[PDB]
Amino acid sequence: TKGPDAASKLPLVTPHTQCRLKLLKLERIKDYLLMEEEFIRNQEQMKEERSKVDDLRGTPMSVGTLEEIIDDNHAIVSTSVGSEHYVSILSFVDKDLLEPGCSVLLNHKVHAVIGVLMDDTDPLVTVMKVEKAPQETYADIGGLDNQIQEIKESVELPLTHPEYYEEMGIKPPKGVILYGPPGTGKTLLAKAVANQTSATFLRVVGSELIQKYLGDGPKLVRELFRVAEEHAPSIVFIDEIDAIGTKRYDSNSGGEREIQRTMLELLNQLDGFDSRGDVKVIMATNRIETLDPALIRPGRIDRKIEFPLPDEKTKKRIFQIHTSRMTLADDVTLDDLIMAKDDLSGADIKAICTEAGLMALRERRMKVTNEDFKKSKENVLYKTPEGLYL
Amino acid sequence: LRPGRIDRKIEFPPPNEEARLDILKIHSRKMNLTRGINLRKIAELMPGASG
Amino acid sequence: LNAKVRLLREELQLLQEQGSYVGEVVRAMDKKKVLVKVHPEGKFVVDVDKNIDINDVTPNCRVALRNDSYTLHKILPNKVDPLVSLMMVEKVPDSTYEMIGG
Amino acid sequence: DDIQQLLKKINELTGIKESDTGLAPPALWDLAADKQTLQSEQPLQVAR
Amino acid sequence: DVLPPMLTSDQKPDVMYADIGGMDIQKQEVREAVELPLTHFELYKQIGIDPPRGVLMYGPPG
Amino acid sequence: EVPKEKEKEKVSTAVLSITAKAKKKEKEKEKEPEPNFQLLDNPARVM
Ligand SMILES: Nc1ncnc2c1ncn2[C@@H]1O[C@H](COP(=O)(O)OP(=O)(O)OP(=O)(O)O)[C@@H](O)[C@H]1O
Ligand SMILES: [Mg+2]
Repeated sequence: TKGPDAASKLPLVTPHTQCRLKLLKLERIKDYLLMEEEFIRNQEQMKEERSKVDDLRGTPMSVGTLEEIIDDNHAIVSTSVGSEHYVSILSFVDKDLLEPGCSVLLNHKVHAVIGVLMDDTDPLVTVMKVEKAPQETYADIGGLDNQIQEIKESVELPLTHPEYYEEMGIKPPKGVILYGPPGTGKTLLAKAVANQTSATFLRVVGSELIQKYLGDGPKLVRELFRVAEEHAPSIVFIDEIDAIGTKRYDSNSGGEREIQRTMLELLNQLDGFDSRGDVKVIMATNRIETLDPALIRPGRIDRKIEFPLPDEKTKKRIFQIHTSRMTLADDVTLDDLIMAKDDLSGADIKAICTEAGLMALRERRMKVTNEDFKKSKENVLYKTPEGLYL
Repeated sequence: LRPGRIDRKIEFPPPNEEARLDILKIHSRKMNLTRGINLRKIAELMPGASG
Repeated sequence: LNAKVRLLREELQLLQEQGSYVGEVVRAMDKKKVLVKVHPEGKFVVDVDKNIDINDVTPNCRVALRNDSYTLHKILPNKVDPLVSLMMVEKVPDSTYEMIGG
Repeated sequence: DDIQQLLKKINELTGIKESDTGLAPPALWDLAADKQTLQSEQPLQVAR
Repeated sequence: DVLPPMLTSDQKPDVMYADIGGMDIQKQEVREAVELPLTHFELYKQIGIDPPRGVLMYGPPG
Repeated sequence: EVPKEKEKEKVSTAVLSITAKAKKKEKEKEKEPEPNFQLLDNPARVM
C-alpha cells in the first residue's frame, strides 16, 4: 500500500505539423530541462556516528527469510541453502517490520538481524513494471468512440471523479476485455490509458506467466497481483490472455495441468476469497470463444469490448490520422479506399499509408499520389463461392 | 501476417523463363562449358523448375 | 631482457591473486550498494568499489564480486541463455547478391 | 535528439533511491552493541 | 589448460564392398555422393561443382 | 603565499537559446629591465 507510482511524462507540444511554433515550444521544453539539470549539478556539486554504525554493519549483507520471531532481540532467520538459524537482533532495525515470509537482511559473519529489505519484488515482475510513458494518447485512436468511452468509465472515472459512484452506492467495474480480429486498436486503447492514467501501469503477457519450475507460475501471478495492490491503485494489462486462457480440460500431461494451475491462481486473485483493492485488469485477446467462463465471468471481467473491423466512418478517420503527418497531393481523395467494403484494419490502414509513401519514394518523390495509394493497397492486402446466394 | 508485425510479404515464384537462364549462368560460371552450350535451350527444356 | 623479465614477474604476481564470483544484479539500490544474486547461493548486497560508476550497474547485469569481501569490481559482459547467445551470427555467409537471379 | 540525450543524462544523474533497508530512527538504538557480534551465530533451527 | 574433449561411429563396421554383391550402380552413386567428396575433392573443383551432400535410396522392404 | 581558498563556484548559465539574444539586446541598448648586478652584503649567499 505504498501508493501510486505511475510514470514520468514530459509535456506534449500541441503542434505536430512542422512549425516554428513547434520549434519554440520544444525549445521551451529544452530550456526548462536544462534548468533542472543545472539546479541538480549546481546544488549537489556547488552546494559520523551513523557512519561508524553502518561500518559496524556487515559490509556484504546477505538476505534470508525470517521465520518465527522469538523474544525481543533473538529472531529466527533462514538462508538460501535450506538451513536456518536462531540469529540475534541488533538495535538498528525499526522493528515491527519483521513478519514471517519477510525477506530480511543478515550479517555475513555474525548472521544477525541487520535489515528488513521491505522492497523485494521479483525481477520477472519489476521488469514488467511500466515506467516509460508511451506517446499514444487518445488522439491517434481513430473512431472507436464507444470503446474509448467504456474504457474511460472503467479506468479513469473512478480516479478523476470518485463521486458519481459513491453518490449512489454503485461500485466501478474491475475488469475489461478487449477482444477481436487481428488489428483493431486493442493495444492502442491500452497505451492511451497508460498515457493519461496517473496510476501505475503493469505490462503482462500470458506467455510470461508460464514458468519452467513446477508451481512457479502460480507464484509469479501472486507476485504480480501483490505488487499491483501494494504498489498502487493501478492497472494490469494482460495482453494476449489466450496464451493461458484456454478452456480447462481434463488433460493428461503435466504442462497443461500446470498452465491450468496458473489460470486458477489468476482467477483466485481476480475474485478469490478475501477481496481486491483498486487494481483494474485490462485483458486482450484475438478469440474470446476459446476462453474459460471462469475468467470471462462478469465478476472478474465486468466489461467486454468488441473491436469489430472499423466501419466506414472510423476507417475514414483512421486514414485521416495516419496521413495527417504526410505531404499529401491535392489529387488524392481518401475515399476510393473508404467506399470499397474490403476488410481493412487499422493496422492495414497504417500499412497502406507506409507502403504508399514508399512507392512515392521509389518514384523519387516525397508526397503521396492517388496511383501510389492504389498500388500500396494492392501490394499490401494479404488475402461464399459465387452464385451460391442470389 | 497482420500488416503490423509482418509489414511486407514478398513471394518467390518459381523462376520463369530467362530467370532460369540467369540461375543457369550463376551456377555454371565456375564450370567448363564447351563452345556450343545453349543455356537458353536448357532453360526452355526446364519448365517450371525451381532454383 | 629487463622488460621481458619484469613482464613475466608481474604476470605471476597478478595471477597469484584469488578470483572473483560472477552474479547478476537484481537492482542497484542506493549509490555504491547493489543487491546482486550470485549463483547458486542466495543474493547479497555489495560495497561497490570506486573504479566503476553506479549508473553503469543496471538491473539484470553480470557483475564480478571479489572472492574476498564480496566487493563488485567490474561490469561483466551481460548475457544470458547460452541456448540463444550461441545464435548471433559471427561468420558472415558466403552468398552474394550476385549469386541470385530472377 | 539532444532533449532525448538530456533525458538520459538527467536519469543518469538521478533515479536511484536510498531504499528502506530497515534502518531505525534514533533514541532506540544501542551503542557498544559489540556484545552482539561477540556472542552470536547460533546455527540452530537445524536441530531436531 | 584446455582439455581436449563420443556417441556414434566408434563400433567400427564389418561388412565390406566385397561382401555386398551386385548393385554396382548403387555403389557408384552412393560412393560419388559420400566418399569421393572426402577423398578426391580436386576432381570436383576442376568441374566446378558443389558435392551432392545428401542422397536417398528407394527400394522394396529388403 | 597562502593559497586563497576560492569560493565554490557553479557552472555557467547554459544556453537557454535566448540567453545570448538577451545579452545582445542589453548590450545594444547600453550602446622594467632586471638589473645586471647584486651588491651582496658582507656575509654573501654566494652559490
Ligand atoms: N483506431 C486506431 N487508430 C489508429 N491506429 C490504430 C487503431 N486501431 C489499431 N491501430 C493500429 O494498431 C497497431 C497496433 O496493433 P493493435 O493494437 O491494433 O493490435 P491488436 O490486434 O488489437 O492487439 P495485440 O497487439 O495484443 O495483438 C498500431 O500500429 C496502430 O496503427
Ligand atoms: Mg494491439
